[PDB]
Amino acid sequence: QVQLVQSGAEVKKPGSSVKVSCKASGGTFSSYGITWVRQAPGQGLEWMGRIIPILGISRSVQKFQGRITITADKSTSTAYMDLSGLTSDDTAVYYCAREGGSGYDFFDYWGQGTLVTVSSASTKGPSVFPLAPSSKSTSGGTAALGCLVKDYFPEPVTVSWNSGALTSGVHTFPAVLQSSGLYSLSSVVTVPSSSLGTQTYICNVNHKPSNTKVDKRVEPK
Amino acid sequence: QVQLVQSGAEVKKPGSSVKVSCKAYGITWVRQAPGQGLEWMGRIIPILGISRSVQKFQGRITITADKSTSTAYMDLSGLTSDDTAVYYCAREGGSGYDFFDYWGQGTLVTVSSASTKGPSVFPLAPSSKSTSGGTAALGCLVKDYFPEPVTVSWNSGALTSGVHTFPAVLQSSGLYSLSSVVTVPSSSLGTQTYICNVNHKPSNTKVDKRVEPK
Amino acid sequence: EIVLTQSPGTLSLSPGERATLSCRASQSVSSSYLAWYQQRPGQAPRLLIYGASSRATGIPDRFSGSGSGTDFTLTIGRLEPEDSAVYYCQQYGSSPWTFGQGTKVEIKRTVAAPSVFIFPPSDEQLKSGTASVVCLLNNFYPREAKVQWKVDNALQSGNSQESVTEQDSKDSTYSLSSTLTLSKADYEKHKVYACEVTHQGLSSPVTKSFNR
Amino acid sequence: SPLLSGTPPQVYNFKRLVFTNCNYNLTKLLSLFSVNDFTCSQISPAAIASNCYSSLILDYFSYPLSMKSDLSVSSAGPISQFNYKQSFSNPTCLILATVPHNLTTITKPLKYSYINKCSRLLSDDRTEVPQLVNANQYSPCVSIVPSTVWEDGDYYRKQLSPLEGGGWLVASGSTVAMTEQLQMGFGITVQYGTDTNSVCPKLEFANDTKIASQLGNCVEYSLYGVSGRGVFQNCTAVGVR
Repeated sequence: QVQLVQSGAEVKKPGSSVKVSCKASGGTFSSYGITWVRQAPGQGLEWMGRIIPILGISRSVQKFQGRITITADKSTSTAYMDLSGLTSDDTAVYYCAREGGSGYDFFDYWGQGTLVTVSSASTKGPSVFPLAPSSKSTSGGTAALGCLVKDYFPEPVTVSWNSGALTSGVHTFPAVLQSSGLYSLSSVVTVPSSSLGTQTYICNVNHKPSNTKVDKRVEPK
Repeated sequence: QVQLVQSGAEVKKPGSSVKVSCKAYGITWVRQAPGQGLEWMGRIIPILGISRSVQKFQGRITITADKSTSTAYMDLSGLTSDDTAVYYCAREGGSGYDFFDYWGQGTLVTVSSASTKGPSVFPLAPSSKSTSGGTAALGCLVKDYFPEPVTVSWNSGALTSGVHTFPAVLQSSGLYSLSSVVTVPSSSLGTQTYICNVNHKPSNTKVDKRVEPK
Repeated sequence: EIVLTQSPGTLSLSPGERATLSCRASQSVSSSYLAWYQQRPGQAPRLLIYGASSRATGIPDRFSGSGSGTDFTLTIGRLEPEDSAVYYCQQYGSSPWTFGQGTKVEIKRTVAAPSVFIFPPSDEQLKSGTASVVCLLNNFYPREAKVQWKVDNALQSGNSQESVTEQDSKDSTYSLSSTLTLSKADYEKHKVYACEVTHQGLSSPVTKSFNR
Repeated sequence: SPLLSGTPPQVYNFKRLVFTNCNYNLTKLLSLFSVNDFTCSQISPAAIASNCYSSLILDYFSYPLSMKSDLSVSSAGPISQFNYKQSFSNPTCLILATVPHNLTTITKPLKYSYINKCSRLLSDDRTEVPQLVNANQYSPCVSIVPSTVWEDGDYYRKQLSPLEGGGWLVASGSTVAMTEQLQMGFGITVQYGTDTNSVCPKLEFANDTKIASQLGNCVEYSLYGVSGRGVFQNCTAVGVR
């Protein structure tokens, strides 16, 4: 079992050269091919290219020919896909998967994925909005308080409740495009404790383009 | 800082299984006999899942701490009548630092095979002679309650000051009584005289009465 | 298991006087492995000193941890009415960890004259329950206050039950609530119920009057 | 001799002795400690006694006979997972031995102790991730644990520096009753060079194959890299000694 990790989502201008890096933890590469799959938002998956690190053999889909260069360094144990002169329509989340062989072309393991965005606009740092916890709530059964991430142009900002991602009672809502180019998404948590909670300060937010982490205290008003 | 709270005091028959729940490091359980030094019972860490018990309480107490639950539960089985004591849950720093920074409010466990009596509120009977204007002495008395502790508060607990509470004293009868009295700036009735909320954790009976200057 | 000796316990200490608490250990214990816990009356214990070397966070530095190996002394630089509490020394060097026998601390600022209030029972208790008779002795400090019930201006046997509250954290005063239980049926010849208090406060036995 | 000197450490704190270029005698080690249990993986125990390897690795610790089953790579027992791990790829011989009463200068630890569990909290408030010891490495969780665990049940917690990872590391300690005769567990992890084997069984040249007593007899000679067939005769010294 080799865990597969991928580079952070990158926003690129159209016609730029974009490199997506897929790596194996522990720096270990076996005799397994590395393949790239493209999923357009709300669309079916597509096969882009196949690279084997051991032999260095490279193959690409007919639609993406002469624009995609796929390189796998066996010693580095890291596989990189490069797209050159890509169109705006090309924006999609890219996944790296493990090949099994010529008669075994099934992808056993998949990388977390990298979202590539190709718009010539502007990148906006995430703006946190007031938690505004509801004054009226269940008496200890549940309390609703949510820090809101708004006005961020490039997906995806990852906002984790409790500063360490709390699995219990976490709700994340998919970003919906605003009339302005920037779009906003919603994060809310439910806490049994009426006031204070285990930690007064939580709501860690991470944005890959901004590279800024913000944590804010929650106050019952 | 994590606040520590404990389950309401429960009256149990001897040979029962009391599950005292300490709601949200390590959790330590201490038993204090009335008018006696505290005794450490066990050290359970929710994250580790490890369980430790004192030699005297071994094989009779099952202590379970779960990180996912975030609540520590202690179960005592076949406990003797003499075991009745107030139980406190205390946060544990670790084996290197066995000191308890935060202590739970506490749960009183009573183990007598007798009867449980609902609280009875006796007449306030405010003194006919008291200070004319400086203070008026009126108190609602709770009497004939078998199991401790009934909690009585003036102004529904709003008045945390000017209220005198007297510890229950055993009479010849098994049932025991305690006294609550308050001082009011207005000698004649005052703006609000509907008070005396009483809560009995075992009985679950709440009585509220109004004071009248007689 | 280490058995540990403790100071005698209740002591009368004026405010502004240093207080010393002794925690000798019968069996040898680590030079710095002792914890002091202070519990206010009807309140859970709070750690004051950890390791008998440094005060806990949020704890006043007036309490000081001193001594090593066998005897551990807790010294308080200044005494306040809110310093009155039971103090326990716990040794965690040997398992099972053993708590101290504990020492009660009493702070006396001044003698307080008692105020006596007599409560005459209402007719509602006659309908159900026992009417009884109740006497209040507010602010009767120190604890040594004695009340004897008087029935119909005649001597009454001391079968009365009296409860005295612990000193308040700021007030530092003791209040007493003596009660007399009498049969609801037996309320005919007796016309006056009184409690007589003998105390340092007040000129003489302050008796009382019911009539009604 | 370094293994004999001092008191053997706990399984988590096992000391490591590595021999790269010396002749080795298995019998000499066996003579010092009676072997209660002998097991080997990927090679025969008899084969290990007399074969050359590029290098020899020996790990020595005090391990009781009762918990031997728990300390196995195949076993899912906690002692193997949180204390000592032997690499599967190189052939490993595992020996459990009991000190003889006759043997002296072997100090005995108060009681045998092991790390009951080793874990790091990814998130302090509600997230705990178990950490399994990598092969050997002297135990990462060993820093919190003392050389000998103080109590059968112990709680150890420490905080990693933030950035990174700013996550609490927690360990547990468990102890077992000391045996009247000290019991020590030895793990051997030999590896073979493709063309070179520096460590070989004693001895490279046999005592019987010596010039003395072969005088007057035609014999094949291999002295200091000079190989020929010749007859040796004792005579007065001539030339530079």
